[PDB]
Amino acid sequence: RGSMLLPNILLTGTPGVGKTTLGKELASKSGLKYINVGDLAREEQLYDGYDEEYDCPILDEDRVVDELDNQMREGGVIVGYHGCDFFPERWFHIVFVLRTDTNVLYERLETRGYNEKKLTDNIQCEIFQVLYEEATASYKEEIVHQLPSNKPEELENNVDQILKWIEQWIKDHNS
Ligand SMILES: Nc1ncnc2c1ncn2[C@@H]1O[C@H](COP(=O)(O)OP(=O)(O)O)[C@@H](O)[C@H]1O
Repeated sequence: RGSMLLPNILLTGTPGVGKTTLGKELASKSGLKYINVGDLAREEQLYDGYDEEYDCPILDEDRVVDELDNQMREGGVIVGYHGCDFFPERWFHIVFVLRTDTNVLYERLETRGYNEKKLTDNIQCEIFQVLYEEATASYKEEIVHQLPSNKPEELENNVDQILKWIEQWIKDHNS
């Protein structure tokens, strides 16, 4: 019922940690909408510049924000991306940074067929905790949380914890 106020959630962390697997499952089991920012920019061609080095077009951050702004004002969206400093702070009610042990994350990305230089850049992003610090610099510390994401059983505990959070938030914000 388009009579209920619904929350917005950010899922962030290094490529490989489990963001899209977790977001699709939360969407199926809550009725909220999951948007993968990478897939959105491909579908709507939201790019400015090309990367010869990595062989890929470069994300246009301001056109991403314009494209999503009205949907975000209406509520009930889960957003997934490997960055977060350029999103409006007002968009999110809670932020989760997914974390994966370096040994486990290395094997996930190798099987996806990343080359040597791509492997190294992402493994260093995780061991230096880059996305965790970006989140704490951009949102209030009490709404930012780290989630372990190394095995099926952790995926299952994350789904259960976030589904319960969503049910309690809806009760508190529809008196
Ligand atoms: N908790 C988990 N346990 C084991 N494998 C996982 C877990 N979460 C995700 N994966 C797997 O890791 C790989 C990358 O997950 P994905 O959703 O594509 O990462 P991201 O969206 O952050 O780049 C996929 O093969 C997926 O099945």
